[PDB]
Amino acid sequence: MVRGQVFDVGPRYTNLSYIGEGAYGMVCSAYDNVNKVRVAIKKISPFEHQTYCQRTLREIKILLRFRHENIIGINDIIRAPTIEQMKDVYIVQDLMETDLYKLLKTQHLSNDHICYFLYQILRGLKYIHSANVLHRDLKPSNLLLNTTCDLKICDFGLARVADLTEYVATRWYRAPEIMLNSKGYTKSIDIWSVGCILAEMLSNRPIFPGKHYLDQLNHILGILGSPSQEDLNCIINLKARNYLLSLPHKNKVPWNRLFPNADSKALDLLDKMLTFNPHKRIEVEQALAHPYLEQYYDPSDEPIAEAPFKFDMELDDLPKEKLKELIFEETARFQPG
Ligand SMILES: c1nc(NC2CCCCC2)c2nc[nH]c2n1
Repeated sequence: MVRGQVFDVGPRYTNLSYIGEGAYGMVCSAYDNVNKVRVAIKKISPFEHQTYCQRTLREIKILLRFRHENIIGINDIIRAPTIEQMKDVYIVQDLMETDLYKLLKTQHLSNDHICYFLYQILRGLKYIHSANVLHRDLKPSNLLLNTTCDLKICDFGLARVADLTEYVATRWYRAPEIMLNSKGYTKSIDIWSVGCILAEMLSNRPIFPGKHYLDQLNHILGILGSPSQEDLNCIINLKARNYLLSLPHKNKVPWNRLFPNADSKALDLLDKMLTFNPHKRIEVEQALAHPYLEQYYDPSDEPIAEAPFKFDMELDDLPKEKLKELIFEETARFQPG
């Protein structure tokens, strides 16, 4: 009953209004008759793809487990009373006003706003990393804003514990290690993404907007300069590594030439986030303690996870039928009664 597609969430949730498409599929706002407020509802239909089931379970378990101001929560989950009838899962979340993507398309951000948004992203990410989780897909459209400039990190479908080749909407925020298909990357890939986001807040345009695969790397090299053999220390394809090492030498472009109006402390931190070498890259607590964020940094007011997150049984090996059973179990607490 919206865009010709089924959206069965009533009677508690009424007055459906189309917002847009996932990621997972249709997203609507709806009136919550119990809580007298409008909410957001994501419809997910994953049970025919093994990887969609992984994404959905991951999403649900992680968001249900996390509790943090800067991370979206899950209010409610709708699905059929029997597992046989369960074809769709509806995830209810607080309605946010916008995301960083749309904001950056229309608005210029004061230095104070850039600084505070950055703080909130890193504050939330500090919690994430403290649960031994990598988000793996940080980008402006996954950063939601409310009316009072409160920022929440969203979409943990691609998140894994810190111990692909699939389609994603954009790769402009992936670390070089990810682009080069390395097998053994760390929390530092998330820091890279945040740096890309920082650059975009400073200029209102993506810093590394590649048109295609190899072009993405050329954009990176064209600004950071040629990487050293030491910078390329990840387990990566030999031929890819050789190709990269043989490209025309690029000199590092100074930050103040790309961002001639940016706070000089912001550019210093930016420099630390966008380092080619992952081991050289700044960590989340170090980034938080950078002079740029000094007016917000407060380790007594930056919660970490009660315990490192652990999928007690691994997910990528389960047949999609078993994943559906786990999804059924994880959502049963939201059923009446
Ligand atoms: C996706 N979109 C939303 N709202 C839109 C509204 C239009 C501007 C962009 C954000 C959401 N609110 C809570 N979770 C959401 N997931």
